[PDB]
Parts: sequence; C-alpha cells; structure tokens
Amino acid sequence: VPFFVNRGGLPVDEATWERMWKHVAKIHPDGEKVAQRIRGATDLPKIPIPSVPTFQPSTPVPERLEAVQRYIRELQYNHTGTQFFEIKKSRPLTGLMDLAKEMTKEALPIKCLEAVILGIYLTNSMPTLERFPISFKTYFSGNYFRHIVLGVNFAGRYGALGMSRREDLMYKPPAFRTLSELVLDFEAAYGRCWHVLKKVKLGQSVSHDPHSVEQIEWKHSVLDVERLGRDDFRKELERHARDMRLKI
Amino acid sequence: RVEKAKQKSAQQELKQRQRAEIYALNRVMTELEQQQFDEFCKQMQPPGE
Ligand SMILES: [Cl-]
Repeated sequence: VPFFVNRGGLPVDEATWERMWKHVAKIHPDGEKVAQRIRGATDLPKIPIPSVPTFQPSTPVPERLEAVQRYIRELQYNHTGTQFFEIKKSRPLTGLMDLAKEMTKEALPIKCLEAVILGIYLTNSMPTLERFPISFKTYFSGNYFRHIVLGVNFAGRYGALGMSRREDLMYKPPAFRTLSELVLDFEAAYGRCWHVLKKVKLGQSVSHDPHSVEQIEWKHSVLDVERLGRDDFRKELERHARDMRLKI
Repeated sequence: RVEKAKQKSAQQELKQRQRAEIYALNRVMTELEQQQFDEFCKQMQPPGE
C-alpha cells in the first residue's frame, strides 16, 4: 500500500498514520518511547519549506548543479522507515515529473530514487546538461543492496546528483574526465564501507521534455562486475559513454 | 457554504503537524543510528601494544 493512497499528499488518513508509527516501534529498540515523545509534544520545531532554486540566465551549470544538490539535501535523507512517495520506474516520464513537483510541495525526507527523479525534474531546464541514471548492486553480509544516482555530463565532464547516508555515494562535481572515473569514485566509496560491487546498470540520457511519455531506460547497459574483466569493464563503460554521445 | 474554508484551514494545520512529526522522527532515527553505530565501533576498538 502506497503511503499516498489518499491521492494527493498530506495529510494522510489515520490508518496510514498509525501504520507508520507501528513500524517505528518495530525498528527502534525503545519503539513506542520515541513515538510517545513526538506524538505527545504540544509543540514541535517548525521545519521551513525548502525553496526550489532560482537562477540568473547567466549562472553557469556547475553553479546550478551545486544548488540543485543543496536543495535535495535540505529535504533530508529519510531515516523514518516509511517510504513517502511511490515511484514506479516503468512509468511515463511526464507522470514521474508530476510526482517530482509534488515532492517539492510536500517537502518530506527522501531516499536515492526520489533524489534521482527530483534531479531530472530540476535539470530539465538545462539543455547543455546530459542526465542518465546509474544503478549499483552490491553485497555486504548476506544481503544484496541497490543504490541509484543521477549521472550527469556537462562540457565533456561527468558528475552526479543523488542522496545517500554517505557523502561519497551521492553528489559528484562535473569534473571527471571519463565515465569510468566517475563510476570508479563510487567503487572506491563502496570499497571503504566493505560492500562488494556486483552490477552497474547505466541508462540512456533522459529526455529534457518534461512532457515526454517515453519511460526511462534504466538498464541500457548492464555490467556484471565479477564476470567482466577490469579492462573489459572499463571498455564497456566507454562503449556506453560513446553510445550516449551519439544519440546526443 | 464556508465549510470549505474551515476544512481547508483544518487540512493545512494537520498537514503541518504531520510534517513536523515526520521531521522530529527523522531526527530521532538519525541519532539512534549514530548511537548504535558508535557502540559497534567502540566494541571493536583494537588494544594495540
Ligand atoms: Cl553541495
């Protein structure tokens, strides 16, 4: 059940609201303690609504990217255990752009996939910026994990927008000379936290047409990291980066 | 009638309360995670020589 069955946004119904709090009690040792103090408070800090960034016509793209990422950060990573926005990955772009607009209006915490949708939505207005999803599948201890960021390319350099608990699994300045180096910076991050990288999925550049009905192509390239050579791995990334440089 | 005006004000106030609780919960969950990871790190600190 989506958090927003009651279509639209907040406020949600009681059934949904209680379900979120029952879940909090199962994942936190004190469980009900934390909920008692929040649900029982008669005043709670006011959380400003983050304002979508505005730019001068002359503001360079690397500045726009910093501010798009600063905006995505302000919503905060979602530690609550409850996913607020349902995101169907096989869904026409324009329908994902409607969702992004609502995220900006409801202003609730987000995870990696929301950040990718938001990233596309907030950079559709930058025609010299190429955007494309990068997905990682890793292994850590008896489990497989999935993470996704919005790879971007500006003036022949690669970077990324995203959200993670770790500073080195999200934002990257558009400074990497090659796609292999961008991806390698994420491999280093996963090395640091002991994850074994299993797959990288790279999608096609995403149309800037906010009204496009094509769905995002999340796995134009799938790289099986164990079965590919380190050298064939790098040649596969460069093939995908070329394939993208052609469809312009 | 002007029930829609009071019902919209009601909706906005409850929206604001629900969002404030969500963010108060987000902060608490962040502190728990930090606390639990810190205990885990303290536990395995090497004794050295
Ligand atoms: Cl930043």
